[PDB]
Amino acid sequence: DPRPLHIRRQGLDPADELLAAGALTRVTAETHWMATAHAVVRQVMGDHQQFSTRRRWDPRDEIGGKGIFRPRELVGNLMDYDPPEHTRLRRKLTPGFTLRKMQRMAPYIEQIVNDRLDEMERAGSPADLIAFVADKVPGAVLCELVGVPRDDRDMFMKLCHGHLDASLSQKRRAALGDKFSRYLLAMIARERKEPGEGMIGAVVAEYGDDATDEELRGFCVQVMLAGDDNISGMIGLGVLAMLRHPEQIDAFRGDEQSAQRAVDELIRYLTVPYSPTPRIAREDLTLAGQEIKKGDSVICSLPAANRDPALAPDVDRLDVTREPIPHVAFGHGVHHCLGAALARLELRTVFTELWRRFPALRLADPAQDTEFRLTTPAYGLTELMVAW
Ligand code: HEM
Repeated sequence: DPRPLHIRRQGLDPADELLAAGALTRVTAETHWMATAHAVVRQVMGDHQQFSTRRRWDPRDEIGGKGIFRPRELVGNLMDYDPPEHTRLRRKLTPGFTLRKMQRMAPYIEQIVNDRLDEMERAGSPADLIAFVADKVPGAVLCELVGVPRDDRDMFMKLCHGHLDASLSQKRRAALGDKFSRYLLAMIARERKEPGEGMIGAVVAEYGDDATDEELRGFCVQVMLAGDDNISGMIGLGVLAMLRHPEQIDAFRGDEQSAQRAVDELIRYLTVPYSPTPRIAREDLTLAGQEIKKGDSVICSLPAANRDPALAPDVDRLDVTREPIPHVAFGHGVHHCLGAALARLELRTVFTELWRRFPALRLADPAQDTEFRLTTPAYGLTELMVAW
């Protein structure tokens, strides 16, 4: 198998050979170190003093390229920086993700979720949950967060992705980029004139001109690219995982805390991101017994780390009622997922509304093959036929 070891999955789990890899070992056509132990991953990611994030990195680089990011060194990209610089940028974008801001988004996320569910219900059982829900809700949620008018969301999605879609002609990508920046600049101007509750309005309300247009543009794109695939992947695999353990669906038929715990567990169990941004040792050091030399690259396997046998004797099982396990699916350290609360809220809303609307949800065909999404930076499904 030519595909990198950290990219291999078996069903909803990490490949056996990935799970069998040592805590920290070398892998290969550049070569890097690979961290699979929970403690090691936490050490590498939490110590920004010795492991800086590899500036200008693409979560794809393989067979595909169809619909993937294009950095070009984008200012305002939290990932391309480290403290104290990172701390400055982060603090600047934080106003849009406060928990109070997230609580207020709850009602809107529900509205969006129900609107997609309405379209699926109208199509009749059986239907593809991925086409109707998983692939639609994330982007709409992000548009709502950013402050994009409801009627411009479809257009905005096309312009955002399009101006970064390599598979497109240069004439097209450039036309889409022109319109994109133009639209973005006009949105930014309106937010500075009269700040709204959106991400941009929150930032400009707090820091005014200190937040330049370039920064805001950078923030928007970065956020648009960071919160889509991860979520669509979680919705699809998440529903599949729950349908395979139907008794655990009761965690979504009760209080909020119970739904929250289920979501956290699903996020740990499925760990859609294969790995975070590569970490580069800023000096020579000895980790997990290995001799790391300045300039060495370290790839962290979040899925393997979240299956570390040290975490629990049944860490390999899905158990929404288990004693919560501090997973690393959102990362660890100063770069910890800025949209983690939103992701948890969004995913809790989807699952709760889903099973409330379709109590008898099930796979259209018990023996149907699973259509895994293998061409994206995050694991997921391309299709999932369900009946109710
Ligand atoms: C279940 C879904 C999600 C997962 C599993 C996830 C996971 C991650 C991981 C592992 C990192 C850290 C990367 C690193 O340290 O190199 C990260 C960073 C980040 N995520 Fe997410 N993410 C999710 C959803 C979202 C959403 C919905 C948004 C946006 C609303 C988002 C915004 C970000 C941003 C901006 C960062 C960078 C923070 C920084 O560098 O300081 N993510 N995410």
